[PDB]
Amino acid sequence: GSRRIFSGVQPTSDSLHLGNALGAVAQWVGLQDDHDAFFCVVDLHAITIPQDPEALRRRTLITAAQYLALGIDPGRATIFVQSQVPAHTQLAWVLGCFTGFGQASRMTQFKATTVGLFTYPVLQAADVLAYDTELVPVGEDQRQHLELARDVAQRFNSRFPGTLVVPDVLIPKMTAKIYDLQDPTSKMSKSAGTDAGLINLLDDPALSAKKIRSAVTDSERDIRYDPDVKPGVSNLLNIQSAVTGTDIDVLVDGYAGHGYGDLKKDTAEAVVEFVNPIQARVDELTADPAELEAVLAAGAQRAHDVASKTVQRVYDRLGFLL
Amino acid sequence: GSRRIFSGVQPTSDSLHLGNALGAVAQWVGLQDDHDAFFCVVDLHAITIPQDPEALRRRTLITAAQYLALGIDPGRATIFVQSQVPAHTQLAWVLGCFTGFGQASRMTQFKATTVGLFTYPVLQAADVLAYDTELVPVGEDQRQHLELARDVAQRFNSRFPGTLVVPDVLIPKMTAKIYDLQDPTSKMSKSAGTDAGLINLLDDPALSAKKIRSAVTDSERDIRYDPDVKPGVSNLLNIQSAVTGTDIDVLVDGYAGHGYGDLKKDTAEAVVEFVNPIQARVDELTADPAELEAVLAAGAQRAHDVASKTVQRVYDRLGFLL
Ligand SMILES: Nc1ncnc2c1ncn2[C@@H]1O[C@H](COP(=O)(O)OP(=O)(O)OP(=O)(O)O)[C@@H](O)[C@H]1O
Ligand SMILES: Nc1ncnc2c1ncn2[C@@H]1O[C@H](COP(=O)(O)OP(=O)(O)OP(=O)(O)O)[C@@H](O)[C@H]1O
Ligand SMILES: CNC1=NC(=O)[C@H]([C@H](C)c2c[nH]c3cccc(Cl)c23)O1
Ligand SMILES: CNC1=NC(=O)[C@H]([C@H](C)c2c[nH]c3cccc(Cl)c23)O1
Ligand SMILES: [Mg+2]
Ligand SMILES: [Mg+2]
Repeated sequence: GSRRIFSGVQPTSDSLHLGNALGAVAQWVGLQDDHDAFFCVVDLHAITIPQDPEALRRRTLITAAQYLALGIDPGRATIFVQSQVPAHTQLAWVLGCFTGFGQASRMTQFKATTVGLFTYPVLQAADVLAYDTELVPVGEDQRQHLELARDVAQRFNSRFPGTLVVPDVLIPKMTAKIYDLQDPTSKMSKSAGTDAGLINLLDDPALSAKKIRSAVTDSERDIRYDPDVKPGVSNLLNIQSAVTGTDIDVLVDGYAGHGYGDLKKDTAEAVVEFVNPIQARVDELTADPAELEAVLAAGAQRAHDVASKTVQRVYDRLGFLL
Repeated sequence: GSRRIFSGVQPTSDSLHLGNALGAVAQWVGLQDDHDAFFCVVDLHAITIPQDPEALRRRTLITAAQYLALGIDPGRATIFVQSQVPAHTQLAWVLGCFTGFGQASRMTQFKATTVGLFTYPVLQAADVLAYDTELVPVGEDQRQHLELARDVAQRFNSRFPGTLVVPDVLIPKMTAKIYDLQDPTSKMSKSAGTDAGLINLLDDPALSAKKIRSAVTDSERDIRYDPDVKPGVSNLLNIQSAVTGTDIDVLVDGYAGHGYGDLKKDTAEAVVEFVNPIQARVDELTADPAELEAVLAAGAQRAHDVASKTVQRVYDRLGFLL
């Protein structure tokens, strides 16, 4: 329970992309050694959009496998599937009763729609608050969601002091947003349309290298870090720095006198070396699922033990008959 | 599982009124002998409005006690508290993903707001659909809610054939709407403002008799059944017929030559005889709670055994990892 953290990714495709891996999971890996961590595959969130059932099940497992292959350690952290812990939807109903309609209407994605698309930020708040979470490591695109979660927790604690932990949001600087390679002002997302700007962890590594070589850059022939003036170039530097461990300024210094072909070739090569061991791990975890299944089953038990107590505390404060 | 029915009442006050008792529970009592029945105290719904916790717990028990005192038979039916069965909120989240935003926006109460006030019709659909319910006995004010429930079930079964039972709505004719005694065009409701037009089951019987004697009537000095021309008079006849078992036309025939004082005096007396045995039963169930508690605990177990299987069927169809 020391420095408890919570985070999750939707099983909405066959592969995470660099945004997920560098903007979220890489932070998780650094945090798990000294933080008590719950890492969730949020399959309940996935069905806000129609999902093919066979694919949804398959992608749930492969999202968890990508956690292990990115270095999440089941001996140090808990990995579980959202839908296996009923407390999430129980708390979501309670929190929705403390969430203003206008609050939810102002959320960016909503602001065709279903109730699920309207209320998922409330389920997201429940996902975090159910585990007495102290810190939430996400990318920048989640900031507005977790401000709602903090507001609703404080509004609830107003009525019922000390019931819910109010979580701090932990959003990195450099990898807060990995951008699409074909449109470097737009964040890398699973729905860019064409995925030529999208780098998937489990895609054929030469296809990813090819996409990096075609990355949009500028006209200045000057490798320097300036995301607002030089989006493409700064993104590439961000990617290379993130997958290598080399600081951006050390890279920019080494790139003095170099052109953009050298920047793309080096980033392509670094990414290829990044994803090759990931793909080998995921392949084995898919071919031999017993290991992954035991991890998720232990995770669910642990998650349930924690989450159910939070729900019973909340229910007791509200005055429900227990 | 034969002719399975489901219905519920909110624990939002210290007493049901005649609307609840005649428009809903009286139908339940007639149905329970040859229908497999689940009767629910829907405490999750109550918190869409802020509730005092001590009161909420106390009113949950007293709503269940009023079920027993109105004749619900724990040997023939299941009585349970909504919040004790997690399946309700699990299915509510799924169904919300199949509910149009405009669908929910068109609901009468919504059409100040919270997400809970916006989404409670979806939780109501889950309440019913979780038990493979074939028939839902409600008053007229619930018709639009249960049309949503039927639509969402059919929309879900469209994707996933045969997963959910589509319930038939069972709404009585005469007691579909018991009207307020001071405003006979408005339905008896817990929030009329002044409760001089509201007849509570557990109020002092002489206070209720006094309210009936002050009931708004017309100017014609003619006792006949015509709800659109004679709202007050038709309501009184509806009430007397419902609490006595005497058909309306037999009563109207007996009232030939009589004035409205006779109608109010007879209805007051019939209601007093109705509520006196109810109050005696509820008093004992409040003073000695062991009986009620065992009923609700057995009910929760039974409800859970059924509802959890529905959720697992739904989850399997969606493609969740089980
Ligand atoms: N381009 C990105 N850069 C950095 N972090 C990202 C990026 N995209 C997503 N993330 C992070 O990944 C986590 C989970 O996001 P999610 O599962 O919604 O992935 P997504 O790529 O946004 O998928 P979708 O397009 O289906 O929403 C969040 O912490 C989010 O901030
Ligand atoms: N005036 C009425 N006449 C007939 N039936 C009624 C009346 N009011 C409520 N009912 C029935 O009672 C059941 C439960 O309703 P509910 O718990 O919402 O009571 P309510 O009186 O409407 O309380 P509230 O004012 O808090 O909504 C429903 O089946 C509803 O149709
Ligand atoms: C459509 N649903 C949806 N879109 C989002 O971006 C969020 C994310 C995926 C999320 C859910 N629960 C969490 C708990 C912690 C951190 C996060 Cl990032 C989440 O939910
Ligand atoms: C604010 N919430 C709310 N208002 C209503 O009128 C409905 C009712 C009380 C209800 C909930 N679940 C049910 C299952 C079956 C039948 C009924 Cl009547 C209900 O819910
Ligand atoms: Mg997203
Ligand atoms: Mg009502």
